[PDB]
Amino acid sequence: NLKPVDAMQCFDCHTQIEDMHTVGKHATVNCVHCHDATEHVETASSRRMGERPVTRMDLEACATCHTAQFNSFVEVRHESHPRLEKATPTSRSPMFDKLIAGHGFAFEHAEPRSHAFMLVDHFVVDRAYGGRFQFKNWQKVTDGMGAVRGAWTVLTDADPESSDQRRFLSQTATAANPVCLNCKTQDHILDWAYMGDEHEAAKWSRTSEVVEFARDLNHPLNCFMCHDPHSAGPRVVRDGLINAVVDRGLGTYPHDPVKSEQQGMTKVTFQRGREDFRAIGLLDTADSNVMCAQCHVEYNCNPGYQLSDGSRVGMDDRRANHFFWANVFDYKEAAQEIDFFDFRHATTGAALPKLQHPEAETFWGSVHERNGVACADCHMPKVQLENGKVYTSHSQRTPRDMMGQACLNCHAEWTEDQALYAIDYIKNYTHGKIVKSEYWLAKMIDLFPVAKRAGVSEDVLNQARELHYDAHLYWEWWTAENSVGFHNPDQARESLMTSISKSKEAVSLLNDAIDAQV
Amino acid sequence: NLKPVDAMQCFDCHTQIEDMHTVGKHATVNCVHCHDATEHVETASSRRMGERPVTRMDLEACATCHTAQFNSFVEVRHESHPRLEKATPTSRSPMFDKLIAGHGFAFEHAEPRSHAFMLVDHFVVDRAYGGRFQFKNWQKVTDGMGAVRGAWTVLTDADPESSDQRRFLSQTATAANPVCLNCKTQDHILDWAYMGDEHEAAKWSRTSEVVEFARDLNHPLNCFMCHDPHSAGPRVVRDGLINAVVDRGLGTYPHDPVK
Amino acid sequence: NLKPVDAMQCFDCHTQIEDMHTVGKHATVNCVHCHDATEHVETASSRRMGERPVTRMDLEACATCHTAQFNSFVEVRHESHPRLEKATPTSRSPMFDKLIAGHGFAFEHAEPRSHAFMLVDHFVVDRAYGGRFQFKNWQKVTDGMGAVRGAWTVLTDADPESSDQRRFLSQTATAANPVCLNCKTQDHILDWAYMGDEHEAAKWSRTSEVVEFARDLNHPLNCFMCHDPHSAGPRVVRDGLINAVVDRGLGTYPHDPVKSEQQGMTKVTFQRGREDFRAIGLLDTADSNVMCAQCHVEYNCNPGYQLSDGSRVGMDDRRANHFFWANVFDYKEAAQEIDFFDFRHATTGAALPKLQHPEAETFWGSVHERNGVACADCHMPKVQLENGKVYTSHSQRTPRDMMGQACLNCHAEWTEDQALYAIDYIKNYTHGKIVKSEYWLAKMIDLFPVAKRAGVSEDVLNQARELHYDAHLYWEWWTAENSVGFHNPDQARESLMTSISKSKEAVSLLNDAIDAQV
Ligand code: HEC
Ligand code: HEC
Ligand code: HEC
Ligand code: HEC
Ligand code: HEC
Ligand code: HEC
Ligand code: HEC
Ligand code: HEC
Ligand code: HEC
Ligand code: HEC
Ligand code: HEC
Ligand code: HEC
Ligand code: HEC
Ligand code: HEC
Ligand SMILES: [C-]#N
Ligand SMILES: [C-]#N
Ligand SMILES: [Ca+2]
Ligand SMILES: [Ca+2]
Ligand SMILES: [Ca+2]
Ligand SMILES: [Ca+2]
Ligand SMILES: [Ca+2]
Ligand code: NA
Ligand code: NA
Ligand code: NA
Ligand code: NA
Ligand code: NA
Ligand code: NA
Repeated sequence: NLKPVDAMQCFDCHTQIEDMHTVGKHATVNCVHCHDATEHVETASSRRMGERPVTRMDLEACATCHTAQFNSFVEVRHESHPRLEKATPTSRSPMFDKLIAGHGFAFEHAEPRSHAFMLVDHFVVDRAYGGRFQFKNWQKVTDGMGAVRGAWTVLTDADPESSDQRRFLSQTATAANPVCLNCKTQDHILDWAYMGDEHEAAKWSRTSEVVEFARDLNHPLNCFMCHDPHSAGPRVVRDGLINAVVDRGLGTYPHDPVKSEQQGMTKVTFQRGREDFRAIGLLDTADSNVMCAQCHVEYNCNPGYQLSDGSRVGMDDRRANHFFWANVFDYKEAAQEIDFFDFRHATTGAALPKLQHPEAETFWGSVHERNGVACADCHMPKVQLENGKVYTSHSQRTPRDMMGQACLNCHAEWTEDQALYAIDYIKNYTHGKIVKSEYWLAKMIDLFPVAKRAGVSEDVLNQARELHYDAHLYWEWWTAENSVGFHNPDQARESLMTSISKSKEAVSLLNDAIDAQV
Repeated sequence: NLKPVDAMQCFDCHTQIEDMHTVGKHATVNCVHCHDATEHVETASSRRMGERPVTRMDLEACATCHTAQFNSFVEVRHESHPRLEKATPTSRSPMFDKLIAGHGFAFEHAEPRSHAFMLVDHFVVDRAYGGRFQFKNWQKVTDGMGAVRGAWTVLTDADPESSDQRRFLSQTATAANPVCLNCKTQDHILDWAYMGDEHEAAKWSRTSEVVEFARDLNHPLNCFMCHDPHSAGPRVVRDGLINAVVDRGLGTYPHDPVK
Repeated sequence: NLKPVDAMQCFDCHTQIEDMHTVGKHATVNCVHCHDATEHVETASSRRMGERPVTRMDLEACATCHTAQFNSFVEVRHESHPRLEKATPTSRSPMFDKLIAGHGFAFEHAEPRSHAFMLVDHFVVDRAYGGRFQFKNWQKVTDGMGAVRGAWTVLTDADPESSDQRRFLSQTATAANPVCLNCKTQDHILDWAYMGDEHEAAKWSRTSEVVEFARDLNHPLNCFMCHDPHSAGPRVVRDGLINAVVDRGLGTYPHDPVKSEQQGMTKVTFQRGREDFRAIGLLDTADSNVMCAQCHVEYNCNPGYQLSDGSRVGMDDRRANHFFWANVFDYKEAAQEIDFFDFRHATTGAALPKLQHPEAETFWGSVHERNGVACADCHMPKVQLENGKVYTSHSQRTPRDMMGQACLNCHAEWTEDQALYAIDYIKNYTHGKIVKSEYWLAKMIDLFPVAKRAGVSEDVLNQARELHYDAHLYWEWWTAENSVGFHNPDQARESLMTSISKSKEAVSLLNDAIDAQV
C-alpha cells in the first residue's frame, strides 16, 4: 500500500511545485502517487539533483482516482479500420504513389485509428524503422489496453544487439527520428530539453540514435499532456507549440488577437543546474483547440533541404522541429520564412513540401471556430446521464458515434440523419475535388519524362516545377487533413480549385513546349 | 479548492484512526475530504472534544475519486416497476389484505425498486408517516440522482410546525420509528448509540420522535456502510447485524462454523 | 418405391466394392439408392461390363438420408456479391486489365460466389465458351437449388446444332477445355480416365470437344467428391491431386513428413478390361485441408508454352492437367520443373505464369496450419444446438457468418468485434501492398513501349522481361488467393515486397536505358 511522504520537505526546495500544487485541485494528492523520491531527498541539495527520483509516466497513475476518464480514453473504436493504406482507390488518395514519389510516405501511409495505439503504430509502420519493430504476433493488433500498459509488452525488436536504423524488410524506410516521438508519448518529458536542443541534462535530443530512444519509451498520449499533474490545470507540454504561440509571439489564435488574449498561454520554464531545461504552457482556459494542436498540426519533424540553395537541413538544425502555425494560404510564405522544403519529386524534380494532418490550422476561421466551438465539443463531449455525475468523454473519435451530444444539442432543428447528410454533402464534394486535383497533378507529372526526353529547356522545366510546388501544396493539405473538408469547407474548395488551376497551367506549358520540339 | 490538513496533529489524539488509516489503501487520502475540523483543532484536548468537527455523509465525498462505482450505484433501473402494490392479482401476494389484516402493511406494501430511492420511498409510503411526506410533485419520482443528493431536495413535509406522528391522509398508518432508518441511511452514524440504546452522547435513539429524526437525514445507502472510510477495508456498520454475529455468538454463517 | 437388390450377387464380381461397403458406415445402404443395374447383371461377365448400369450422380441421392447436410450445402449466401468483376477499383485488382493483358482472364474474372453455382458459373462466364451458354433469363441467377438439380434446367445453348468453340458475343473468349470441369463436377467420374489420358474405356478426355462434354454434365460439387459412397469414408477423387500427393510422392503436407504420414492418402485404382482406368485417394483422417485442395489450388488446366523454346504445350500433353503443389516461393522452380508458362504479356512480351486461387498452398506453414487447424474449422464448422443432434455445416462460406463457432470457441479472449478487427488488420495491410505492387507493375509495363520505340536493345528488354516474370508471380499469387493475406499474412507480406522490389529494378533499368538513347 502507498505511504504518504511529507510534501513540505519537498517544497523546501521545489518552490515552483509548491506554488502550483498548494493552489489547484490536486492540493490533497500526495507526491507518492507519482514519485518515489526517498533516495533523492537523502542526496539532493538546493541546486543539485543528487539521486534521481522515480517518476511514473504510466496512465494508470491517474486511473485509480479517475477511472471513468481512463476507461473512456483506452476504448478501441473497432469501426476505425486498422492498417488501411491511403494510396488505394477506396481510401483518401487514390493517386498518392505517383504524386508523393520520392518521399518516405510512399512506403506506407495508413488512416489513423484509436489513440491507444499511437506509439505502437509509430513503431511498426513500414516507413519508420525499416521493419525492425513488429507486433509479437498478429493477434496483438487488437490490444489497446496492452499498448497503453506499454509498447514493449506487445512488440518485438528484430535485433536487440544493434541500434542503427536499417532495413530488415525490403520495402520499408527508416524515416523515424527523435522529434516524431513528441507527438506519440511524453515519457521522455524529463529527459528531453526544450525543442530537442543539445543540453548537458538531456539524455535525448534531436540528434540521438532513434532506435535507442524508442526502447526507453512505453506509453501513448500521457494524461499529463493536457493536464498539469501538480495543479490539475489545463496545459500543453509540446515544445514546438509553445515555440510558435509564445516564443514567436503568434498567439493561440493567430488570426484573432482578442481571442488570443482571452484564451492565452503562459510559458513556465524548469531548470537543471540553474540553466533553462524544459518548458510547459499553462492555458488560461480548458481550451481543447490548443490542447489538440500539440499534435494535430502541420509540422517539420524531419530533415529536409533549403529552398535557396538546395543544401541539407539536418536533425541538428532547429528547423527539424518546427510548427509552421499557418493556414494553407499562409503556408508557402511560412516555409519560405525558414528557407525549407521536404523532398524532390522523383519524376518531376520539383522541390516540394510534405504536409501532415493540419486540423488545427484548417479549423481557424471556420464558422464553428468563429462561434466559439472547439475540438472537444464534437470529438470528446460531456457524457449525458439520466442519473449520475457528469464527466467528459475521453474517447476522441468521430461525432457519428455520439451525434446527440456532439451535434444535435446545438442543432435542435435537425434529426441525426439530417446532420449526417450535411457532413456527407461537404465530404463528398471535397473528395470529388481531391480526386480531380490528383487527376490534373498526375497529367502534369506524366508530361515531365516526355518533355525531358523531347529536349524541352531547363528554363521551361523549372517554370513547371515552380507550378508543381503550388499544385502539390493546395492538394496535399486536404489528403493530409482528416475531416475531408468538414472543418473548413469554403477553404478546402478554394484551395483545391487553386491546385487544379496550377496543374492545368503546367500541363499547357509542357504540352506546348513538347509540341514545339516536334 | 480543498486544502489538506496536518493529519499527524490529528493522530496525536486519534490513535484508533491512525492505526486504521496509515495501514490501508486510504493512507494518502487527507482528512479534509470528509471532515471540517478547524475549530475542533483550535479547542480540543485529548480528553475534551471542544467544538464538534463536521463529518460529510454525502456519497459525493467518495464520488470525486470513485466516479465509476458512484455512477453505477445511482443508475435507476426503469424496468423495476415503481410504486407497485404487492396485494394485487398480478403481483406477489394476491390475497395479502385478507392474510395480513391487523398489520400496518395492509395500508401499502410495494415491490422494491432501485437503491437510490430507499430513503425517499421509506418517507413517502402510505404505511410510514401518515402521509406527512410526499414528493414535491409527481415528476420527482424519476429523480434518483436528486434523492441521492438528499431526500429533502425532492420531498415536502405537510406540517413543518409539528413533530408528532399523525394521519394527514385517511388511509395511511404511522408505523415508522427510528430503528427503520438504520436500513435506509447511516447519516446518523455519529449520533446514534449501538442498538439505539439511550446514551448521553446520542442525539437519537429508539425512543426519539421519528419525524424530528427524519428531518435530520438525507442520503441513502452511504458508501461507507460497506467500506471503512479510514482503512478502505470491508466492513458492516449495522448494529443489529453485529449484535447477532458477534454479541450473541452466532457467527457469520450459523450453519457452518468453518466458514 | 425403391426395391432392394441382392448385393451379394454384385459382390461375386465386385470384390473391391465388397471390401469397402461391408466394413464402413454404409454397410446397410442398398445399391438401388444409387444404381439401376438389372440389365447389367443379366449381361455382364467377371471381366466384361455388358450393359452399362445407371449410376445416380445427383446430390439428392444423398439428401433423403442426409437432408441437413444437403440443405446446408445448397444454401445461397446472398451477401456474396454475384458476377462482381475483379478488375474494378472497388474489387481485388484495380489494375488487372493492364497487368493480365494477353490472357483470357481479361475478358471476365468475377469474385467467387456460393458453391451451388460453380458449374453454371463456369458455363456462362464471358471467358469460357464464347457466350454460347447463358441463363434462360436474368431471374435464374438466384436459383441455387435449380442449378444443383441440373445446369441445363437453368441454362440455354445458343446453337445446339454445332459443337465447336466459337464467339457468339464479341467480347468473349473460348478458354474452357475438359480439364476445367474436374473442379466443377464429377458427373463424369466413370467416363474420364485418370488425368484425362486417352483411354479406350473413356468417353471423355483432355482432347475432347468441350462443348459436347459440357452438355453431358449437370451437377456441381457432388457429395461423393469428399465421401466414398461405398465406405462413407473420407476421400478425394481429383486426379491432379492424387498425382501430386501419391504418384510424385510429395505427400499431403509437403513441408511436414510426419503430418504427411499421420494424415495420408491411399490411392485405389479401378480397372476396365483389366487395365487401370480411374482412381481415388482414401484419406487416413477426415482432413478438410486435403479435401478442399481438390480445387482450391494453383494448377494448369489449359494449354501453354515451354520456357525453354517457346513451343506450344497442348491439351494432349499431361502438363495441361497439373497440380504444382508448391508454395509461392517454390512456384517458379515448380514451373521450371515442367518447362511451362501460360502466356506472353501483350505489351511487354514477357513469358508469364497465370496463377489461380492457391488457398491450400498458402495455408501451409501458417500459424493455424501448424497448430492443426483445417479449412473446415473456419469455413464449415459443427453446428451448435441448445437441444439436438450435432452435424457438420456444409455451407462453405466466410467465418464472418458464424464467428462463435468458427473463431471464438478457440479464441476465448476475444469478442466478435475484436476477432473481425484482427481479420481486417491483415486484409487491409495486404490489400495496400497488392495495390502498391500493381502501381509498380503498371509503371514498368508502361515503359516497355517507350523503350522499344526509343531503340533500347533486345538484351535490355529481355532482362526486364525476366524481372517481369518474378514481379508478376509475387503479386498475382495474392489477387488469385481469396483470403487477402489472412491465410498466411507473413508470406503475403514477404511476397508482395518482393514483387515491388522486382518492378522497381525493372523501372530503373528501362528508364536508364531510354535516357541513354536520348
Ligand atoms: C532540496 C535538497 C530538494 C529536496 C528536499 C527535494 N528535491 Fe527534488 N530536486 C532537487 C533538485 C535540485 C532537482 C533538479 C531540478 C532543479 O529544480 O534544479 C530536483 C528534481 C526533482 C525531480 C525531477 C527529476 C528528473 O528526473 O528530472 C523530481 C520529480 C523531484 N525533484 C521530486 C521531488 C520530491 C517528490 C521531493 C519530496 C519527496 C523532492 N523532490 C525533494 C532538489 C530537491
Ligand atoms: C487521487 C489520489 C488522484 C490522483 C492519483 C489523480 N487525481 Fe486528479 N483529481 C483528484 C481530485 C480529488 C480532484 C478534484 C475533484 C473536484 O472536482 O473537486 C482532481 C481533479 C482533477 C482534474 C480537474 C481539475 C480542474 O478542473 O481544475 C483533472 C484534469 C485531473 N484531476 C487530472 C488528473 C491527472 C491527469 C492525473 C494523473 C497525472 C490525476 N488527476 C491523478 C484526485 C486525483
Ligand atoms: C505531431 C506534430 C506529430 C509528429 C511530430 C509526428 N506525428 Fe505521426 N501522427 C500525428 C497525428 C495527429 C496523427 C493522426 C492523424 C493522421 O493524419 O494520421 C499521426 C499519425 C501517425 C501514424 C498512423 C497513420 C499512418 O500514417 O500510418 C503513424 C504510423 C505516424 N504518425 C508516424 C510518425 C512518424 C514516423 C513521425 C516522424 C517522422 C511522426 N509520426 C511524427 C502527429 C504527429
Ligand atoms: C488532451 C488531449 C487531454 C488528454 C491527454 C487528457 N484529457 Fe482529461 N480532459 C481534457 C478536456 C478537454 C477536458 C474537459 C475540460 C473542460 O472543462 O471542458 C478534460 C477533463 C478531465 C477531467 C475533469 C473532469 C471531467 O470533466 O471529466 C479529468 C479528471 C480528466 N480530464 C482526466 C484525464 C485522464 C485520467 C487522462 C488520461 C487517461 C486525461 N484526462 C487525458 C483533455 C485531455
Ligand atoms: C472520507 C473518505 C473520510 C476520510 C478521508 C477521513 N474520514 Fe474520518 N470519518 C469518516 C466518516 C464517514 C466517519 C463516520 C464514522 C464511520 O465509521 O463511518 C468518520 C469518523 C471519524 C472519527 C470518529 C470516530 C469515532 O470515535 O466514532 C474520527 C476521530 C475521524 N473520522 C478522524 C479522521 C482523521 C483524523 C482523518 C484523516 C487522517 C479522517 N478521519 C479521514 C470519513 C472520513
Ligand atoms: C481520493 C482523494 C479518494 C477519496 C476521496 C476516496 N478514495 Fe477510496 N481510494 C482512493 C485510492 C487512491 C485507493 C487505492 C487505489 C488502489 O487500488 O491502489 C482507494 C481505494 C478504495 C477502496 C479499495 C480498498 C481495498 O481494496 O482495500 C475502496 C472500497 C474505497 N476506496 C472506497 C471509498 C469510499 C467509500 C470513499 C468515500 C467514504 C472513498 N473511497 C473516498 C482514493 C480515494
Ligand atoms: C433492515 C433490517 C430494514 C429495516 C429495519 C427496515 N427496512 Fe424497509 N426495506 C428493507 C429492504 C432490504 C427492502 C427491500 C426489499 C423488499 O422486500 O422491499 C425494504 C423496503 C422498504 C420499502 C419499499 C417497498 C415497500 O414495502 O413499499 C419501504 C417503503 C420500506 N422498506 C419502509 C420501511 C419502514 C416503514 C420501516 C420501519 C417500520 C423499515 N422499512 C425498516 C430493509 C429494512
Ligand atoms: C406541454 C404541452 C406538456 C405536455 C405535452 C406534457 N406535459 Fe407534463 N407537465 C407540463 C407542465 C407545464 C407541468 C407542471 C410543471 C410544474 O412544475 O409546474 C407538467 C407536469 C407533469 C407531471 C406532474 C403532475 C403532478 O400532478 O405533479 C407529470 C407526471 C407529467 N407532467 C408527465 C407528463 C407525461 C408523461 C406527458 C406525456 C403523456 C406529459 N406530461 C405531457 C407540461 C406538459
Ligand atoms: C459379374 C458378372 C458382375 C456382376 C454380378 C455385377 N457386375 Fe458390375 N461390373 C462388372 C464388370 C466387369 C464391370 C466393369 C468394371 C470392372 O470391374 O471390370 C462392372 C461395372 C460396374 C459399374 C461401373 C459402370 C460404369 O459406368 O463404369 C457399376 C456402377 C456396377 N458394375 C454396379 C454393379 C451392381 C450394383 C451390381 C449388383 C446389382 C453389379 N454391378 C453386378 C461385372 C459385374
Ligand atoms: C440412407 C438409405 C443413406 C443414403 C442414401 C446415404 N447415406 Fe450416408 N449414411 C447413412 C447411415 C445409416 C450412416 C451411418 C450413421 C451413423 O453415424 O451411424 C451414414 C453415414 C454417412 C457418413 C459418415 C461416415 C463416417 O463418419 O465414417 C457420410 C460422410 C455419409 N453417410 C455420406 C453420404 C453420401 C455422400 C451419400 C450420397 C452419395 C450418402 N451418405 C447416402 C445412410 C445413408
Ligand atoms: C481446380 C484445380 C480448378 C480448375 C481446374 C478450374 N477451376 Fe475455376 N475455380 C476453382 C475455384 C476453387 C474457384 C473459386 C475461387 C476463385 O478464386 O474464384 C473457381 C472459380 C471459377 C469461376 C468463378 C469466378 C470467376 O473467375 O469468374 C469461374 C467462371 C471459373 N472458375 C471457370 C473456370 C474455367 C473456364 C476453367 C478452365 C479454363 C476452370 N475454372 C478451371 C477451381 C478450378
Ligand atoms: C409486375 C408488375 C412486375 C414488377 C412490379 C416487377 N417485375 Fe420483374 N418481371 C415481371 C415479368 C412478367 C417478368 C418476365 C417473366 C417471364 O419469365 O417472362 C419479369 C422479369 C424480371 C427479371 C428478368 C429480366 C430479363 O431480362 O430476363 C428480373 C431480373 C426481374 N424481373 C426483377 C424484378 C425486380 C428486381 C423488380 C422490382 C424492382 C421487378 N422485377 C418488378 C414482372 C414484374
Ligand atoms: C468436401 C468438400 C465435402 C463435400 C463435397 C461434402 N462433404 Fe460432407 N463432410 C465434409 C467434412 C469436412 C465433414 C466433417 C468430417 C469431420 O469428421 O470433421 C463432413 C461430414 C459429413 C457427414 C457426417 C455427419 C456430420 O458430421 O454432419 C455427412 C452425413 C455428410 N458429410 C454428408 C454430405 C452430403 C450429403 C454432401 C452433399 C450435399 C456432402 N457431405 C458433401 C466434407 C464434405
Ligand atoms: C482453434 C481450432 C482455432 C480456430 C478455430 C481459430 N484460431 Fe486463430 N489461432 C489459434 C491458435 C492456437 C493461434 C496461435 C496462438 C499462439 O499465440 O501461439 C492462433 C492465431 C491467430 C492469429 C495470429 C496469426 C499470426 O500469424 O500471428 C490470428 C489473427 C487469429 N488466430 C485469428 C483467428 C480468426 C479470426 C479465427 C476465425 C476465422 C481463428 N483465428 C480461428 C487457434 C484457432
Ligand atoms: C505523423 N505524421
Ligand atoms: C478457376 N480457375
Ligand atoms: Ca480513422
Ligand atoms: Ca510537414
Ligand atoms: Ca424490483
Ligand atoms: Ca465471395
Ligand atoms: Ca495456373
Ligand atoms: Na473511419
Ligand atoms: Na521481426
Ligand atoms: Na421487477
Ligand atoms: Na464477399
Ligand atoms: Na444465347
Ligand atoms: Na498512363
